[PDB]
Amino acid sequence: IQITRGDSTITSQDVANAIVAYGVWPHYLSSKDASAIDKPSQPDTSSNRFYTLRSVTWSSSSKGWWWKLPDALKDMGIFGENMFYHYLGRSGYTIHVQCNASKFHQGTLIVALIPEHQIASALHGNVNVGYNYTHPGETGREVKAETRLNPDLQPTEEYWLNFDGTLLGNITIFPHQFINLRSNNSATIIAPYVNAVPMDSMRSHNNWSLVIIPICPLETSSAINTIPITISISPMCAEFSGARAKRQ
Amino acid sequence: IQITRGDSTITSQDVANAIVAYGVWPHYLSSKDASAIDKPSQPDTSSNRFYTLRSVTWSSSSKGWWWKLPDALKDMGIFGENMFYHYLGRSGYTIHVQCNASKFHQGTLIVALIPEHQIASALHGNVNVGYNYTHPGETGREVKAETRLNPDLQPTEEYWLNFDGTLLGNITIFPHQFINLRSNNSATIIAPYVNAVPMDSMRSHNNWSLVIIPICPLETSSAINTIPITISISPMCAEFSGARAKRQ
Amino acid sequence: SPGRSTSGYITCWYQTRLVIPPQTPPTARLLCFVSGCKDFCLRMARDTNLHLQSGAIAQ
Amino acid sequence: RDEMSLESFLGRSGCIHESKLEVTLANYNKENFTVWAINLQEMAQIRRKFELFTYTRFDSEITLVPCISALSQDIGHITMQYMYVPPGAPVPNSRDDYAWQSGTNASVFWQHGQAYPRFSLPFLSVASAYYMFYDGYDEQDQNYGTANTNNMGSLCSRIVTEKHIHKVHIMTRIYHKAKHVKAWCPRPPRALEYTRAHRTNFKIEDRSIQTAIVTRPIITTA
Amino acid sequence: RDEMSLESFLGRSGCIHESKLEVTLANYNKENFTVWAINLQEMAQIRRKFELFTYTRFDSEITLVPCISALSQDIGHITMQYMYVPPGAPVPNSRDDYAWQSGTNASVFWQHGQAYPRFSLPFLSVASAYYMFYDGYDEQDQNYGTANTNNMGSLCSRIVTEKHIHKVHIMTRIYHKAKHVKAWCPRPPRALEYTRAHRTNFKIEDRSIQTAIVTRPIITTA
Repeated sequence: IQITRGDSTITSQDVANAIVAYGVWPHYLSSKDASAIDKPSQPDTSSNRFYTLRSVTWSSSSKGWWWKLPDALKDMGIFGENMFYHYLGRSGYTIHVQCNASKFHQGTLIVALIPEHQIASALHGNVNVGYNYTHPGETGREVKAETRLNPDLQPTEEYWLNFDGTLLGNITIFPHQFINLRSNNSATIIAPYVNAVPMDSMRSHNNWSLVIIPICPLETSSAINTIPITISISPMCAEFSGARAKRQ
Repeated sequence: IQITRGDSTITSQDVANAIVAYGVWPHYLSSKDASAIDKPSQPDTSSNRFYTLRSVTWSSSSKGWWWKLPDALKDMGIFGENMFYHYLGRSGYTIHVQCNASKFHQGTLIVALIPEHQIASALHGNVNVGYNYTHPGETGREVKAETRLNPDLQPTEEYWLNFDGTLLGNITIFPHQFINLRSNNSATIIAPYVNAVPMDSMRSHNNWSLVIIPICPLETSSAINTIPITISISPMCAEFSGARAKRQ
Repeated sequence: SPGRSTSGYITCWYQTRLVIPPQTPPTARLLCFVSGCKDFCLRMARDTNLHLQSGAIAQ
Repeated sequence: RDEMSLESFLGRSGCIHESKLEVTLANYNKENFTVWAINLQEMAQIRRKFELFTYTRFDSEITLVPCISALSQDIGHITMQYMYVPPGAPVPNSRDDYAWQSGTNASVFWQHGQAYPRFSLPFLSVASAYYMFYDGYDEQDQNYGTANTNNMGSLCSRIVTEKHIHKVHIMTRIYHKAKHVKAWCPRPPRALEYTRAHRTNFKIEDRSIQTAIVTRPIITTA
Repeated sequence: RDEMSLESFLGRSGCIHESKLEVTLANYNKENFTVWAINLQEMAQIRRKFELFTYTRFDSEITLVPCISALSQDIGHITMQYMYVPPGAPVPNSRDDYAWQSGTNASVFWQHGQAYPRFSLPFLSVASAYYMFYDGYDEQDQNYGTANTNNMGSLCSRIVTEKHIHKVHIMTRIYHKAKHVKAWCPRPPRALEYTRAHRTNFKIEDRSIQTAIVTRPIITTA
């Protein structure tokens, strides 16, 4: 089947065998939890549609990829603008990861959505991760062997340590889904807003972090020996506050 | 009193002794008149607020001023963007003209809202008015004696001929209001959309044209011998169609 | 009559390329159809310009 | 007030166009046919009347008054063909163009001694009214003032007979009549001479602006 | 959608045939009469329209527009006789053939200054419809394509007057109009020039096949 949401519509979503992060469905901020007493209203279905990032290439040597939300969507039409022209904001998402392969391809991905995924820096000593590298945008972050710049600002490349000192394989404690090519070829996660406060500065704080690690290497005898992984994200109950003048 | 509409609020509007152009109140396009059968809906109170242009200076030698709608608001936040990122659009307005003076000032203005105000070119021969000059933006068009460029593109300066070959003084056939300093100091006109079609290309066609001619010269003995004329325009039932991607 | 600034566009893009197993044609074709809907309608008949007859039509 | 109704004011018939056609011997086709883009703005009197409103809508009644004049050599019997080409349809450009026999166009044949031809046209625009004024521009941002939706088609005429042609002159007065009239947004009356079609231009070269206002020596004496 | 009805699309009148007759002095009979086998396939525009369907059925309305031209020597008054010969009936082959006075045929007399002649014809075929196309053959297994049941008769014309004949030219435009139209089995529109009547042949000598499809340099740019 196909999930048409807004002016966007993604085919191949099918049935609803997706995971709902922590069992809580994305909801609008209730007045009881609200920060400034209550706001008259915040109903806007304008930012609620599907933004499909460029498909990443999964090769026989791919070690992993990760994106951070809301960061990844900072440049996605309405949502992007909204979060740029507002001081505070909160949002849930419906991440949809799917890859095209055949019955002659084999491989497995772990698609996990990690809350407050605080990355660890690459080097030893008194170093820390720099702003630019945890905010790669929709491009995401690919695990590479090549040497990079402001090295002491760079985050770790140890994917098997979840990029934060924990063991991959325990990463299943977070809302996730496995993508076993011979069984399924897509996964879906519906996550609500998660933070210790009602809303926040989307610019400085990334609530969720989408991680994708190939637990079982991709193998195939096809001419081109790589397949694409397509990611579609859709904001859920997005709300904003402290709007500022735009086009100024 | 004060009319607070949106995040904007203008004081001194007072009672409702304003004029309602052609007796028709601004309304949303009814499905019966609609062009493409009917559209599910078009409810958006976001562009409905007050945009206050810079105050123009009324001196003892001022001959007149005119603005064109929607042109004047092409750069006014939401409304401006909306009309820039949509192919078609229609809108009514609530023009609010008011000037600050004292009981020691005397003068009179004719504030008229003219539909399809087709201007006449300044020169003789086979000339015509150029796009740039009928689209001055929020700056408006002031009657000047100074010589300008692309002269054969320039519109006429004959304010007493309504800028189109008719006699000022017959200009009262259009929705208008007089501003006799010793009586009132403001005027208000609520005009609905006027055209031979449901919607149009706001970029190429200016429905209304706001004209302001001093029928009785401004006179006073004050130090500074000039007063300001403040104009506040508010879209009414603005609707748009054929939306395009922005920030691209 | 066709307009450019008054006309829409239909664009087709690769979200991903063609994925295929071994021993399979590396390329595949795509077809495109078009028809009007229920609301489609025409008015004020004229002569088609898609057919210009400048021949004998000898019997 | 019945005579002050729009129907009475604009619904009267007037000569909107004079069409002259002369037999030319050099080439059979030549430019014997005559083509005229229907326009009610060509006659100042008629124009000023309609320009009293911003938008107007109405049906039309065209009546044709053919005036044949034979310099010499008889040629008394000639058949005339008047054709109406709808907006957007291709207009003829030769006396034997295919347009003359097309069925999408409307034609009326008139041979002298016959009642004057006459036919009706419905409201032609793609908009809901004709624009008497237009504070807008072209798609190219040029030719501001004129409106494309206002097109009303063309009136064409050709001499149908063949060789009996002995250099005779044909005058065809075209009378138009607005029926079932409707108007919107009255405007002040035109106060100056017109100088261009589809433009409110009024400035004339080396001539002072002249209004209908007559000046008097002193305001205390009527 | 009323204007998109068959009645609106095919029911419009068009000139299906031009008929010229010239006074010849040598022999009184000569070939002064003109005979034309009614056929709506002679005009490409009209043909393509009907060929949009496989079978069609309809009644007809023939209107005649006579155009007399006198080179010289007056001869102003002449009487014309237009005759319709039904399918299967013998056609005239002399200006004084008996056919001209037969009562099974239909004739209409026209003298200049008279209203244009006009008459109606019912559905003529022996079949239930006219064939726009025919994937069949003759009884002799030849002339495949054309259908004999499709015959519609002939339009004939002769100058009736006698000696007042001073070598004058007669042009008779024949207008036909399909009434109460019915059509079956729509087909794709004709994409090439016609080359033969009653044949879908399209290949022209020493010329490349040219369609209405306009080519562009690259498909990524509209």
